[PDB]
Amino acid sequence: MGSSHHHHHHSMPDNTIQWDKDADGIVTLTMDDPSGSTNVMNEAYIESMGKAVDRLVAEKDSITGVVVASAKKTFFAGGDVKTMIQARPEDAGDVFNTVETIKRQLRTLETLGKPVVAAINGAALGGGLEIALACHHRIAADVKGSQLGLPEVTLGLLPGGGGVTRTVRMFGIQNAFVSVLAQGTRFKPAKAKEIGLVDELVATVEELVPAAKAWIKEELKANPDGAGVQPWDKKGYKMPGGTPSSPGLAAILPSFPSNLRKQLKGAPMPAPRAILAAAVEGAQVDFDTASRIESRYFASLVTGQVAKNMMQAFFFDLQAINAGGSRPEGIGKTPIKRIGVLGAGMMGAGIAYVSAKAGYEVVLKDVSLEAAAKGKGYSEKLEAKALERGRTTQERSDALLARITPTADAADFKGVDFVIEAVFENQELKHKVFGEIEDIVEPNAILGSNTSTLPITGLATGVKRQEDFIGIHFFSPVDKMPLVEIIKGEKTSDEALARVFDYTLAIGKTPIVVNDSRGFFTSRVIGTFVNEALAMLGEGVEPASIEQAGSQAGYPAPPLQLSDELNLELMHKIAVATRKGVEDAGGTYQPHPAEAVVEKMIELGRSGRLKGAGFYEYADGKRSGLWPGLRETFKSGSSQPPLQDMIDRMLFAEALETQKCLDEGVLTSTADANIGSIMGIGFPPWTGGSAQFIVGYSGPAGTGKAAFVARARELAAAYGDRFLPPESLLS
Amino acid sequence: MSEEAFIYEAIRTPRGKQKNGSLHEVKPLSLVVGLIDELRKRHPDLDENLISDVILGCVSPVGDQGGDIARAAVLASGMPVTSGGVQLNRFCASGLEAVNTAAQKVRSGWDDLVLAGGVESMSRVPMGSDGGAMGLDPATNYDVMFVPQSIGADLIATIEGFSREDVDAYALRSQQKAAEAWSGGYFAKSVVPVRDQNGLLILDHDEHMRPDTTKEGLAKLKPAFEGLAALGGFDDVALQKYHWVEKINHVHTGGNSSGIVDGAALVMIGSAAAGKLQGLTPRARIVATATSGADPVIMLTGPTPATRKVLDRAGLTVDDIDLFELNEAFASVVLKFQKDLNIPDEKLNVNGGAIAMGHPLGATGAMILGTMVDELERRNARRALITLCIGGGMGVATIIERV
Amino acid sequence: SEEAFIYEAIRTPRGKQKNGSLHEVKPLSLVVGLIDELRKRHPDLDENLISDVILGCVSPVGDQGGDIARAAVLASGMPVTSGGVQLNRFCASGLEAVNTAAQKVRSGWDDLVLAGGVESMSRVPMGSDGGAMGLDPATNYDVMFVPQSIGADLIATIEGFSREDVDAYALRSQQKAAEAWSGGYFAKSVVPVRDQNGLLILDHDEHMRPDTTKEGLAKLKPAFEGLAALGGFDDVALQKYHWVEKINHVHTGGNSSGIVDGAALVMIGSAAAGKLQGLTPRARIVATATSGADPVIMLTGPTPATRKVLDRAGLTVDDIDLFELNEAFASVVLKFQKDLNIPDEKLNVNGGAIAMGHPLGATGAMILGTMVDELERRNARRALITLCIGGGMGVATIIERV
Ligand SMILES: CC(C)(COP(=O)(O)OP(=O)(O)OC[C@H]1O[C@@H](n2cnc3c(N)ncnc32)[C@H](O)[C@@H]1OP(=O)(O)O)[C@@H](O)C(=O)NCCC(=O)NCCS
Ligand SMILES: Nc1ncnc2c1ncn2[C@@H]1O[C@H](COP(=O)(O)OP(=O)(O)O)[C@@H](O)[C@H]1O
Repeated sequence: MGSSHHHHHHSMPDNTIQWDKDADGIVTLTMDDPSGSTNVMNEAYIESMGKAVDRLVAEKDSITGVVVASAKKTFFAGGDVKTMIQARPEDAGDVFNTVETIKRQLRTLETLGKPVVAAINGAALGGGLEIALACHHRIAADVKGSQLGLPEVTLGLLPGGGGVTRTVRMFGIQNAFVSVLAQGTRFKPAKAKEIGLVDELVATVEELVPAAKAWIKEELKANPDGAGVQPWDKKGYKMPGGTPSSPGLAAILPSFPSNLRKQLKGAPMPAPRAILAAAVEGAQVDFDTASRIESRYFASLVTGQVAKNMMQAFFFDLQAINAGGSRPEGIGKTPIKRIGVLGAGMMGAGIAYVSAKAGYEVVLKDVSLEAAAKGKGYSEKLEAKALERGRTTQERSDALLARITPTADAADFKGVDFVIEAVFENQELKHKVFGEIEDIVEPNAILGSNTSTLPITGLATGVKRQEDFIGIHFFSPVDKMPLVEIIKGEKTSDEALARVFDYTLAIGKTPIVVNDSRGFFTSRVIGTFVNEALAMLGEGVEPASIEQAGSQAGYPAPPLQLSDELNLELMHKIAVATRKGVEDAGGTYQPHPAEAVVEKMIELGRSGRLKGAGFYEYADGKRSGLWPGLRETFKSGSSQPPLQDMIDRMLFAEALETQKCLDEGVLTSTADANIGSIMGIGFPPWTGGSAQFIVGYSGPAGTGKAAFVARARELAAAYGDRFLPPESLLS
Repeated sequence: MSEEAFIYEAIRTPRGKQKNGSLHEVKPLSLVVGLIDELRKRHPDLDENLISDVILGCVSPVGDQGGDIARAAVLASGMPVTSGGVQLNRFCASGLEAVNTAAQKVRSGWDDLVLAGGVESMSRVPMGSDGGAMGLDPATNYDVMFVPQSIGADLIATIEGFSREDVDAYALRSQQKAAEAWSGGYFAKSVVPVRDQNGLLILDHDEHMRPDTTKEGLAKLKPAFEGLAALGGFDDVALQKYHWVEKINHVHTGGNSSGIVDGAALVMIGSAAAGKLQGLTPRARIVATATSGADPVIMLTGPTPATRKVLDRAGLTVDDIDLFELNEAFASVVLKFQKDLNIPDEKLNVNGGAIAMGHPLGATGAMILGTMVDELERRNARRALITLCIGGGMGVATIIERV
Repeated sequence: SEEAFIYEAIRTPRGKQKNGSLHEVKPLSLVVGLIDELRKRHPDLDENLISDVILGCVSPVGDQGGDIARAAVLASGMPVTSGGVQLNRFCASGLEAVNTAAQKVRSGWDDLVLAGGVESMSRVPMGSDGGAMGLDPATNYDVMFVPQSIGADLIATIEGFSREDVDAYALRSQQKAAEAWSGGYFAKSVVPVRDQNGLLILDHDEHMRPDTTKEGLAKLKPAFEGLAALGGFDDVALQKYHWVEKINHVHTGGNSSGIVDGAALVMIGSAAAGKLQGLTPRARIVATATSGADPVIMLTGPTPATRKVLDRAGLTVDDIDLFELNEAFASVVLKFQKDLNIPDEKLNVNGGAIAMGHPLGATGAMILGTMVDELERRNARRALITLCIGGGMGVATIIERV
C-alpha cells in the first residue's frame, strides 16, 4: 500500500525484466517486453520493475552496482500511448497514482547508495530517457538511427516520469525548458552528449554493458563517498542558474511566461505552460515534493482534450500513414535514377533542392538558361545559410549542388525517369510543356504535376501514357513544408501511386493520397480559411483583429499575410472556375462574400506580395505593417464581433470543408485529413487536424461531435448558412 | 460614518535620487523616525498615549523594510507601547491607502488619533525585491496576463493618440511647476530636511529635479530599456488582449516617467475631540475615499473610475474641485485622466509631480496628499482630489476640504 | 451609524510543517480555493459590489510578496474593481484584516469587503522578510529584541506557572480540538484543499495530536535549545526584569503553537449591502481595539487590548459568553485568564493553535470564524477574540450573534 513499488496492494501481467548478478555484485537489469518489438511503460513494465527494485533493496548487502539495459533494437520507447489516450477526467486519480508509482520505483533506484549506469543501445525517448535520467551515469552507443529526447510535449503531454524534475535539477529552469522540454526535440547521441543529457559514447552496442561495469568499478574506487548519489542529493547542491528566490533568476523569471505566450502567439496549447509551471514550482521545493507536483500537472494534461487530439494525430495517424495505409497493396519498388524538373520558380527550385539533398541527380529545365540558373541559385542560398550555421560540410554541400544541372534544352531530359512539372497554373501550358518532353524521357517515367487546383484527369489527356500521369503537390516553401499531396487521376495506375509514395518517403516527407477533384483536399480547404478572413474585412472587422484571430487560433501565419503570399489573382480565377462550373450546368452561383473583397483589391492594384502591394505594405523585399488605406476602404471598426467568433469562423470553415471532402471521397481516411491539414495548410497542431477538430471540439457548448454541431449552428445563425453542418454529422 | 476625520499635520522628507543619492546612507526606519521627531518638535506637549495606531504604506516590505516597519518606528522613536504599528501594501497607492484607512478608523469611532503615511528607500530596497506570484509564478503570470508598468503607459499613449512631443510637453511642464513651487517657498513648512545622528544636514531638497529641462533635451532621450521592459514578450502579450491595436508606440523615457527615489511621509489624522483635547488645529477634512479599478493589462486606467466613485459618494462633480492631484507615474497616465474627465490644466498637479520630484512608491500617496493640504491653505481654496494609478489595474481617490 | 456584519467566515484545514500536505500548495492557491467556496455558496452574488479584499500576511515575500490580495482578486477572476491590499500586524494580521474591513464598512465608503489572511510557513518561514528590529544592530539594541519564546517563559516564571501547569493546558487544547472535530463542529467552516484535478490534498487539521498524554508532554525537551534562541537573550530579558533571578524555561513543541500552513476568508458588509445580495448576517462586529504592553516580555498585549475593547463597547467580562485567545504559548493564555479572571469553560472552547497550529497571518481570521460558529451552535450572544503580538502589541474584537 504505502510507499509500495506496486500498482496493487490487494489480491497478473508478464515479466519484462531479466535479472543477472555478476560475481562482483553488479546487477544487470535487461528490459525485454515479450509482447512488442519495443519497451513501453505499461502495466507489465510497472510490475516487472516493481519486482526488480524490491529485489535490489532485499539483496542490497551483496549488490555493488546496477546496469539498466535493453534487449531490443531501441532502449525504451516511453509511455504507453494506447492507455494514455483513453484517460477521462474521472481517471485523474488513477493516472496520478500510476505516474507516482513509476517514479517511486525510479527514486529507489536513484537513492540506492550504489552507482546505476544506463546502457543506451538505441532510441531512448520520453519515459525511456526518464529511466536513464534516474541513473547516475549514461552511456550511449553512437549507432545509426539512435535518438534521445523527451518529446511528450509534441503529443500534448509532459515528461511526467521525472523528466521535468530531473532536467531542471541538472540544467536549471531556463536551459531545461528551452533546450529539452518546451519543444521535445529528438537528439542524436553526439548532440545528446553535447548538452549533458548523456555522459559518454561507445562505437557499438556490444561495448555498452562492459563499459558500464568498468565505470561502476572505477567509480567505487575513485569516489566511494559520493558513489550512487546524484548532484541534487548532496548537501552543497546549487541549481544551475539559481532557484526562483535567487536575485539573478528572479529578475528575468517574469519574462518566461510572456516569452512563451509570444512564441505560442496566444494559441490554446496547454502543454508548454504546464511544463513551465511544473519546472518553476518544482524548483521551489525539495526533490520529492517537486516530483509530486509534476504528476498533478501531468494528470491535468492526460485527462484533457488537447492531449487526446495531439496523441491521435502525432502518434496514431502519423504511424498509420508511415506504415503505408494509403499506399496500394501488392506493388514492388522502382528506384529512381534521374529526376527532371520543369520550372525554376520558387516551387521548381525548391523541389529540385529537396530532391538533390535526398541524393538524386536533378535536371532543372526552364525556358531560358538564365532562368534555370537562378532556380539553382535558390539551393545555393540555402547551402550558404546551412554552412554558416555549421549544419553541413563543404564537401557534401558541393556534391548536393553538383547533382543539380540547369538547362534550357528539352533534349537534356534524356534518361529522366521521374518528371515533376511546376509551371504556371494553366491547362494548355501544362499540356504543351509535357508535350515537349514525353518522348525525350524514359518510356517508364512518372509524369508528375504540381498543380494547385486544376484536375489531374484533364491534365493527363495531354500525354500519351496517362497511366504514368499523377499529381505530386508540393507546398511553399518546399524546403520547409513536410507534406506531399499525391493525387490519383482517373487514368492513374496503382503502380504510379506507389512509386510517388516511395519518392515522398525517400526525400523525407509525408504523403497523403487524394482522389482527383477541383481544388483537391489542401487548396480547397485552405481557401475556406482565407475566404473567412477576407469576409470579415468586408464586414468591417479591424485587420489587426483579423490577424490576431488567425494567430490566436494557432495558424503558423495570419490569414491576410497568407492571402498576400498566395496571389490574389490566383484566388480570383479559382472563384471564376467554380462559378463557370455551376453556371454551365445551368445553376445559380452563390459567391462567397470574400470574392467582392478579392475583386476590390485587384481593382485597387493591390493583388499581393508578388506585385509589391497587398493587405500589407512591402518595401525592399520586406513586409512592413498593414496598408493604412485598408480602413477607409472597408470601414474598419464598424463590426466588432467576439474574437472567439472570428477564431471559430476560420477553424469551423476548414473543419466543415474537410468533412465534405470525406463525404465526396476526395480523402479516404481521417488520418490523411488530419496530417494533411496540419502539414499541408498549417491547421493548428492542438486540434490534431481538421477532422479531429470535429470529434474533439471544446468550448462553452461542451465537448465532442454534438458540441461542434451546436457551435456550428450558432455560427450559421449569426454569419451565414455556409456554417450549417453537412448531413453526415447529424441524427 | 459618525466621527469626522481631520488632518492636523502632513509632512515629508525631501526625495533622494537613485544614483549617488543623498539618502542612500539612511535606513528607511530613520526616515520615518525623523518625521516623528518633527511632529514632536511641532507639538512638544502632545500626549502620545492618545495615539492608537501608526499605519505605513510600503511596497517592498523586505530586508530594511520588513518586520512591520511601522511598529519598528513606534518602538525606535520611543512612542508609547500602546501606539500600534501596521504595514500595508496596495502598490503605488500605499501611502494614500494608509491615510484613507486611518481616516476610516477614526470614522468608525474605535480609534481617536492615528499617524499614517509611508516609506520607500528604492536605492536600498529596489522595486520587485519582495517577489510575488503574478510576476514570478508561471500559472498565475499567464492567467493574469502580466505586463510591466511602462508597456501599459505606452499602450495608453497609442490608443489615445498622445505623441512623444505630447508626453514630453507634460514632462517639461512638471519640472517647471516643481521649480516654481520650490522658488516660491511653497514647500518650506512641509519638507523636513534629513539629518544624521549628529544633527548634520544630509539632504534638504528634492535632488531628482532637473529645473533646466528643455524640449530639445527630452527629445534626445531613448525609450525605456531598463528592467522588465528590455526582456521579451510583453508587447505581444498586451496586443493579444488589445487585438485591434497593431503596434505599440513606445513614447516613455526616463525624462517623462517618475523617478526612482528614497523618501517618507507622515500625516496626523484624528477626530474633532482628539484635536481639541490636544490643542491641535485642523487643516483639512477627509470628505470621502474610494477604491476602484480597471483592466490589469493596460494597468494604469484606474484613476478614472476611482475619481468618479469618490466624486459620486461625496455628492460632488468635477466643477466643485479646485485642485486635482494625480501621481505622475507616466506622462500618458495624466493626459489620459485629464482627457477622460475634462480636467482644466490650471487645476492639475499645480506644484509639479513625480517626473520632477520622484515617486518613492509607498510614501508618494501621503506626500501628494500633504502637497494638496498646503496648496489649499496657500491658495485659500476649498476642495482637492488626490488619486493614483496602481499596479494590477487598481485605483484609489480621496477628497479633502480645507478647514 | 453603519453596522458591520459577518456574512461568511471560512478557512482551509491547517497543514503541518514537516511532511505537510500543504507544502506543495502555493499560498495564492489557498486563498483562491476559499474564494471559489464563497462563490459556490452564493452563485448569484454580484461581485461588482465587493470593493476590497484585505489579507493579513506576516511574511509578504516570495510566494507571498507583491500584494497577494490583488493576486487573489485577479487569479480568481474577481472583478477588476474589487481592490486588494496586504497588511502586516504580526500575529494579529488576520484579525486586523477583519477589523479594518469592519471599520471601512462603518465609515460608509466601502460597501462589501472580503477579509482574512494567508501564511504558508513551510514555504515562507517566519523571519523570511528580514526587518530592522531584529537585523539592524542600532535598533535591536534600542528595543531590546528578544525572541517570543523567552517572553513566554518569562511570563511563566513571574506568574508562577509550572511546567506541569503549562503542559496541562496543552493537553486540554488537544482534547477540546479533537472533540470539536468529532462533534462535527467544523464541518461547515473547514474547506478541504484540492488539486487542479479535483483530487484531495488535505481535509483536516494535520497538526493535531489527539492521543496526547500528560506523560508524553513531560518527556519533551524545552524549546530553549530549539532554533530561535542562540545566545544572549535571557540576559537581555533579565536586564529589564531585574528582580527576576532566573528564567524557568517551560515551553516546548508540545505546549507552543504549531508552525503550519493555511488561509482564512471572511465576508463583511453593511445591512443594506447584505439585503440586496440576499445574504443572512451571522454576526455583528460590536467593537475593536488596538493596544499594547512591554515589547521585552512581548506577549502581555491581550490584557489591555481586551480591557479597552470591553470599555469601548460598555461591557464587562460577565457580558461575554466566549473568550478566544490565540494559543501562541500556554503561559500567554494562563496569564490572560489570571488577569481577567476568565472562567475555564468560556476560554478557547474548541481548542487552539497548540493542537491545530498558528499560520501567522491567517490565524486571527480563523479563530474569528471559529467563534462565529460556536456562538451559533451554542445559541450564545457574545464572543471576544484577542491575540498576542510581536513587539508587544494587542488587538481585540467583540462579536455579537445576529
Ligand atoms: C520508439 C520508436 C522510435 C521505434 O520505431 P520503430 O523501430 O519504427 O518501431 P515502430 O514505430 O514500428 O513501433 C513498433 C510497435 O511499438 C509500438 N510503440 C512504439 N512506441 C510506443 C509508445 N510510446 N506507446 C505505445 N506503443 C508504442 C507501436 O505502436 C508499434 O506497435 P504495433 O506494431 O504492435 O502496432 C517509435 O515507435 C516512436 O517514435 N515511438 C514514440 C516515442 C515517443 O515519442 N513517446 C514518448 C513521449 S509520450
Ligand atoms: N476601437 C475600439 N475601442 C474599444 N474597444 C474595441 C475597439 N475595437 C474593438 N474593440 C473590442 O473588441 C471586443 C470584441 O472582442 P472580444 O470581446 O475581445 O472577444 P471575446 O468575446 O472572444 O473575448 C469588444 O469587447 C470591444 O471592446
